[PDB]
Amino acid sequence: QVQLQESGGGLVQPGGSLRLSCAASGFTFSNYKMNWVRQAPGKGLEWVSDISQSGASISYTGSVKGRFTISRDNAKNTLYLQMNSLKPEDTAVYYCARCPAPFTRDCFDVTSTTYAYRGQGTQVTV
Amino acid sequence: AVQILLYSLIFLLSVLGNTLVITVLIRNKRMRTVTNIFLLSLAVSDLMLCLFCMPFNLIPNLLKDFIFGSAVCKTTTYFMGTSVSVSTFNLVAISLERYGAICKPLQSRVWQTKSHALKVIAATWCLSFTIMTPYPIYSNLVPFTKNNNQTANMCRFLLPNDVMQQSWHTFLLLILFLIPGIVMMVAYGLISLELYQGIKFEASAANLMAKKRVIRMLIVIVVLFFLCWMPIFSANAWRAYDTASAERRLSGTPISFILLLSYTSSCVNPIIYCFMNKRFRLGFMATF
Amino acid sequence: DQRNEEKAQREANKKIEKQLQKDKQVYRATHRLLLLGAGESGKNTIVKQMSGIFETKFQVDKVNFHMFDVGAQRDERRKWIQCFNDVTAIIFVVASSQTNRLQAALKLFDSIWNNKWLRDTSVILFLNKQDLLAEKVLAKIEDYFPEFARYTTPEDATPEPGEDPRVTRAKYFIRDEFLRISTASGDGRHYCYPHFTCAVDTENIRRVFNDCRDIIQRMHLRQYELL
Amino acid sequence: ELDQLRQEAEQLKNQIRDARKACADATLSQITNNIDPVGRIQMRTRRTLRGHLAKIYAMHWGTDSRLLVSASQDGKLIIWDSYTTNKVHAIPLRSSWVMTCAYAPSGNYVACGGLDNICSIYNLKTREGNVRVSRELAGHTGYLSCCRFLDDNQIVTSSGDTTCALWDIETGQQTTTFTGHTGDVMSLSLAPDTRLFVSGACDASAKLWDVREGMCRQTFTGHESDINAICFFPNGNAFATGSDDATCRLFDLRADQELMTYSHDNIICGITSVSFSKSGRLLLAGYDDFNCNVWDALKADRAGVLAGHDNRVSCLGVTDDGMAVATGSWDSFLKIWN
Amino acid sequence: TASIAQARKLVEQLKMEANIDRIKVSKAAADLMAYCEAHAKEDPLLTPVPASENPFR
Ligand SMILES: COc1cc(-c2nc(NC(=O)c3cc4cc(C)cc(C)c4n3CC(=O)O)sc2CCC2CCCCC2)c(OC)cc1Cl
Repeated sequence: QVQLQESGGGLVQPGGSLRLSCAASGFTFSNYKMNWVRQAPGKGLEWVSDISQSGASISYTGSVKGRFTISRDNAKNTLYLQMNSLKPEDTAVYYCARCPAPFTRDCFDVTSTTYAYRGQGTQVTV
Repeated sequence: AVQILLYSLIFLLSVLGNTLVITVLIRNKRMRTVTNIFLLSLAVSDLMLCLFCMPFNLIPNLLKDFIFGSAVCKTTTYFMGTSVSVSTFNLVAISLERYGAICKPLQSRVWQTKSHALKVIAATWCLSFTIMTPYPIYSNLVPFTKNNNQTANMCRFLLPNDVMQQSWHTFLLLILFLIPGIVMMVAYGLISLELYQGIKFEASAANLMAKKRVIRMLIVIVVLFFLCWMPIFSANAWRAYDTASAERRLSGTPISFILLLSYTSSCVNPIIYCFMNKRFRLGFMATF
Repeated sequence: DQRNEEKAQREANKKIEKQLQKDKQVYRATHRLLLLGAGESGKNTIVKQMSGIFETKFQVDKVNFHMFDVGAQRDERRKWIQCFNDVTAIIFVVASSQTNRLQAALKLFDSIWNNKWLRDTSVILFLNKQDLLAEKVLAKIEDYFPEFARYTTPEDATPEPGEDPRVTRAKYFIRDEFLRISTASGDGRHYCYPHFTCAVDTENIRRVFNDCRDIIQRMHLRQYELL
Repeated sequence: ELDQLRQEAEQLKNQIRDARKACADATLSQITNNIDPVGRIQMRTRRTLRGHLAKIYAMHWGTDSRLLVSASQDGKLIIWDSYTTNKVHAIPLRSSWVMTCAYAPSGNYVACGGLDNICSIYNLKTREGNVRVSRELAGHTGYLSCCRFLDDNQIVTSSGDTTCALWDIETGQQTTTFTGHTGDVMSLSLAPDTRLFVSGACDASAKLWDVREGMCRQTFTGHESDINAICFFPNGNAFATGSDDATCRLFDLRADQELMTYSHDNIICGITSVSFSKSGRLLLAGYDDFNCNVWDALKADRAGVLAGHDNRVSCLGVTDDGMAVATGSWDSFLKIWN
Repeated sequence: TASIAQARKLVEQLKMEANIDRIKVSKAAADLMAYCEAHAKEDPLLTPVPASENPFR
């Protein structure tokens, strides 16, 4: 059984910061890509950040550039999101989604209703 | 003085080239596209030239000594004539399919099928065997070529008692060289124009480079058709009209060179049309 | 006497093969198009003006096109998308500017493009509802895509005379965000054919025919490539 | 109250993990280890079945152990004589997007379906010589990934709706619906007693389904990703599964544990199909690299390789008498290996 | 707690699976092996069939 467990959420005031992370278990993933997914209250799920298995960042949604950063450590099986100065618009549930297959470039659909639960999740309120 | 070594080399290269194309296109399957129907037919008419033109024509011409029965003389020539007409017509058919496939994509998909390609092949071979029929005229002449009053028994195609020698060679010129020369030239000129307009507009580096390579080969094919076959069609028509002037000049610039250049078309056809093609990695699969 | 059964089987095989050869001739003359796209992208206006799988048939210049429309297995969607790799093209419909629908469309586009089984399939891209973009923009991109603040149109842009420059830069910005994905991979094995449209006419929609002509020509040329 | 239920589920998951660890007094690899190897296994293509214009999505052997039915993208099912290579039937489909097919054990009819969300049953015993649809089964909303026949006019189907169902092909009705998967159900395999069925799904799990009860008896885990194919071990108490994590696993239904894994450092290809030989000693698996491998099911080694497909292997099948292995592919040819 | 509608099914299904009487692997593994040896002689892909007895050869 594959598991991803999120921690580090909570209430922060505008301008403050959080460090969210997931501990991965039940798998070897040094062969897989990782994705941060966010769900605002009243909305569907949106993609936020994408890191390759090599540790190189690939991308961020434009709305978080310069504010959020990601990293991973394949030695401890962990995934991290550093959330710097935050605004009320960043209030959401954060999830650690992962891609469906090893050794690939494609990755979908990490934001779907029934996929995106992987790594479910924690509430961050700004 | 060593031209015989050149003649045996060309023979071996031509035979192996066509033998492998014929073998691969059957042995490996996973092909039999309309394109392969024509390439196989072309490789087959090339062996007929390879295996007849050398031993029963180009070599006897070096020797001025031909040893044969009269039926050998007569049969072999209608064969060689057939092979010239067939390889010419197969090259035209190939150029027309390339035109359709590139200049009219979506529409060639409707008319271009195996039931079409085989009507064309059957018509090409059946027609060639009905226009080379005057070859059962060629016979045994006996000029003196040796030191002990011996004759050569050389064969010659002579149309008796008439101007028909001119009508015949003029006919083959216009309906075997000039017309198919032009049809290939136009079909390829149109493909090159379209690919060219596209490459200039677009300028995927990989695609721009692939288009340049295709255009260069379309040009090479037209040039070699004209370079290999024109000299012989012209040499025959010339003498047909002025025998004394022709024979005087043509032995001065030996006809053996001219005849060998058209012979080599049986060497080159399989290289341009099959061995340099990316897909003829299937040849490896078939023999290795 | 069992030979009588062998004769019967051979005759049955002959009738079957004749029908299959007739069908082969039809199959190769028919083009297959997948209609795929972002939610609320106007998939319906592309098909109107141009239970599982819906099929619309079109004819343009005596060539037959079958397009597979929208519904059924719509959202999951990674296991059925593979059924459509053997198509002439994927027609991907995205509307040009709730959630960040454009970023979602860009991620969906990349998921076609870099999928190992869709690596050889070309995409016809319609950036729809350009009139929606025009009103929203002249009255919105930079809220989701901050890079837009510094974007200018290319010298190769062909704006409609009289069109508001803020809209023309918005249109080309969006187009370029899709193209920068396309230009990153394949090395020319597949192509993207972007167009700007609206639910107004079929002149731009008919470009599917012209794009199919280019897609098929490129495929045919592969048989003539050199070692 | 939701928080209490979440805690109860986690506590129960641990009770199950401990119950399973309690049985871990051996691995198959410590039981089999002194057993002679199968040695090198080689096969050759004996027959090639040509005629499809498009990729093969599914294939199935009949019970007379001579006929094959295959399904492809160009809109047809073809019923083949595996000995003579002749076509017996060719059946046009209403919709070409066919993902699965099945041959009835009685030989009287054929099932198929796909993105149309309909399982269509064709009657082969036709007085006109014309094979016609006798019935259509609809009520599914997702694609049909798999269907298998039962006697007494019943068919078991699975779909992209995450569910499976038992249908009565008399009325076109479902009688039993099986739920509990969260991902698409990719495959079905019927137990030899056809009272238990196993369902594989895109949530990296497999479930053992009690057919008469309409419920899940046991859930198996172990794969990292989606399961694409499942087959039962011939003697009823184990099933082999293949997935997108490029490995195969052997599961023990009595121990409720994976028993063995099959993998190699040079395989990063997904598994599209698995099947067993009659003794259960040779495990066959089709891959994304257009090879099919033969595994020594007790020693987990590679007994041999079946090469010769030019595209993705889409499906394997072994005839009931054990004489031959058929392999379907995306290169449109169906080959029979011996 | 709308989601409790499904959380309840997770708990009930796990509770039922938690009551399975499980068999030790050493024994189950040995039985699996015994099947394979007992029927090895009957399997043509493991023990090849002479051409005269093989419909495909
Ligand atoms: C065009 O199409 C065909 C052509 C010929 C044909 N024609 C020849 N010409 C002379 O040999 C000649 C012409 C000539 C003219 C002048 C002014 C002077 C001299 C010394 C001349 N010679 C030398 C000589 O006669 O000794 S060779 C030949 C064999 C055919 C092979 C074709 C491939 C390449 C090798 C030859 C034919 O086989 C008979 C069948 C066909 Cl269909």
